[PDB]
Amino acid sequence: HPNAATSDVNVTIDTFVAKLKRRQVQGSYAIALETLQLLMRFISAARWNHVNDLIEQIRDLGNSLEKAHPTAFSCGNVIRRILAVLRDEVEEDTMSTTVVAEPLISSMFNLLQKPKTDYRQVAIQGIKDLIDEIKNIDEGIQQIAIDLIHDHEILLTPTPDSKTVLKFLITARERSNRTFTVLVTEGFPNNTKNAHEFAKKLAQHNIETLVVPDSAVFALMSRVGKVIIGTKAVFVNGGTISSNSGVSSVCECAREFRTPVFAVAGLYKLSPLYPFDVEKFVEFGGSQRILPRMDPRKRLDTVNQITDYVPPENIDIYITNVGGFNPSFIYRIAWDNYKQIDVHL
Amino acid sequence: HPNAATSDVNVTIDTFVAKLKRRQVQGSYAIALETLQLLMRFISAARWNHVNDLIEQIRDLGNSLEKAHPTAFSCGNVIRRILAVLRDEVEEDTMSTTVVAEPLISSMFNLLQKPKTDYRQVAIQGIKDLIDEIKNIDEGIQQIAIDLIHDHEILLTPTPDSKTVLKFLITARERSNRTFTVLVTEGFPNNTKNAHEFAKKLAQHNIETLVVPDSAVFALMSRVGKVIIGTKAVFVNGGTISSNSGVSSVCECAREFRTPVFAVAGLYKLSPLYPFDVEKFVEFGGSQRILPRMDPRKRLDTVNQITDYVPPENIDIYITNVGGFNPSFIYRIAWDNYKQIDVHL
Repeated sequence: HPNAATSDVNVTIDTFVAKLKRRQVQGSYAIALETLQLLMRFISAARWNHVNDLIEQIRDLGNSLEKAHPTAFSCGNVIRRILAVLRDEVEEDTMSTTVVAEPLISSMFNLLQKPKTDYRQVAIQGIKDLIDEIKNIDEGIQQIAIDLIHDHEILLTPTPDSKTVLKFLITARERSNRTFTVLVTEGFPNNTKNAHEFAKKLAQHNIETLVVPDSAVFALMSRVGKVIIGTKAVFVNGGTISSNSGVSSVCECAREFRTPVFAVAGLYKLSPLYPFDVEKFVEFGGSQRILPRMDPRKRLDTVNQITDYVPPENIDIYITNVGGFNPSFIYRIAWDNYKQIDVHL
Repeated sequence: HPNAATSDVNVTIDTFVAKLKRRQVQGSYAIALETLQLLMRFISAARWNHVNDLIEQIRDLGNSLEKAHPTAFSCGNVIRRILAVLRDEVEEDTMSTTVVAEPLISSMFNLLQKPKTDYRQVAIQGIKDLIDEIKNIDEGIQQIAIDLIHDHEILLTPTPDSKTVLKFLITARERSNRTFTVLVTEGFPNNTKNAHEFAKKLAQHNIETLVVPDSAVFALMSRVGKVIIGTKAVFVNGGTISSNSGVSSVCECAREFRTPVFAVAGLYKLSPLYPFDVEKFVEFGGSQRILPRMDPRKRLDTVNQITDYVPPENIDIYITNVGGFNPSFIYRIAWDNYKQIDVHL
């Protein structure tokens, strides 16, 4: 469905679109929040009574948003989650309206073989619940995460940008008995300032900080104990897209030297879409913040990328609010929140 | 060739044989010394008249010695070295007697194409030189050896039976600026007491000592920095015979984790003969030490071995008195000490 009725009924959709396209909005969490707000707006003002049609409309809306920005996934994910929440409720309702037990939580053969209420209030509650979840992830992570960090171990931290990862680190550091040394990679094109900020924050807490160039991975890796990455998007097979610059090579190095690789993950950040090719999913970066002047650029060709995709062969741990999970197992987790039908919208 | 010619001229051969058989002589160095002494005795007493015949006799004697004891490699090696020493002198002499171009020190095409003096004194001197070489090995290692180990690094030590390895460790430990943690694997049926002794020595030296059982190698492997072998005999392609029990598995583990594997022995232990079979050269221990009783132990056939063989693929460094060498290079060193015809006797 095109934007014809969805302009005067709900106002800020255009603004959201603008934020998405021209990068006015910063941080995936913020984007998610915005999406939630939009959904709430859609719910409160508009009236439907018919449910399947509404669901279809919602799906269409999600799809359009996805098509608008091919590298922002959190927005999509949240919508998908909401749809999933709706669907189960709808299914429950149908059974009451009309008036079989499964071996596990879900059946396989049921896809092939033929199978006024306070619903609005429930829907409203759902959004609130989602918001709450988004707010408090660290409270669920803390009692699972601080179990594996030991004394006299050096920790390498690629991609330092997220407010969650920092918080996690700080919680660990609060326990002064647990000794750890932090190596911080700069990240040439985009991460630099952020990395510096992170370092400053560490200093403020009184944690031992070491500033690392992007080339110096091989020389330190023999001394590196555990590697913790702050990812933006999590996928089906295990692989992740991390928040810009120098992740793949580092992972490869880790694999070579046999190093345990931790990752800060989220259930709303987890995506049920599969990454088949490196050519499509990887977002490339600007040459403006590399070399000034454009007359030498006539012959020379600068190659640079923002967000970097990782193969599932390297990472081993995914610390969430529920717990730590294997990359060769995270699909199950996704399925416990998302459906196979709601993948291709 | 029998011992019909040598009865009143040389008698000590029998004694040497006795020492070999019932293990009255202990430590390869001692064996080497004995061999040297025997050679000296042979030289001082016997008559020659001819040189080629004498050489042949020497070869025969060597063969006999080998037949008497195969696990005594040092004995063989020393003899070979002596032969090589003789040979060059003989070659030199021939050139004067008769009265040549070469790209390097030795040529391959010289084998394909058709080619009284005071040599006794030279031969005597050779023995002395060999003795001198045997005397000090550690002094020619320590200048290279105390350059590899660094601060806050962890060492793992299989085979503490060798006298050289301990000395090497001690020399490293002497330095006030250098600090390292030592993990020691025991070796149950052959190395236990020796291992304990080593540990005690380490304690005395005032270093942080960690006594580790043979099962607890895997758990500490994430912290292991370097691997050192207490080998007894070196060979052509790189493979080495180690001084009894608990070496192979550890080496394999190191290879798996890509941990650097060092080896310290010496060039007198180095042999120009190939270890084609593990079963032929490696000798087995005793069943009595493992388990008591005899009548039920007829049913319980126990397998236990003294010496251990490690493939050249795992080991990378062979630091000797001359300098640091590789398994891909050590063959040339052997050639520089033992001649082409002297390999087969």
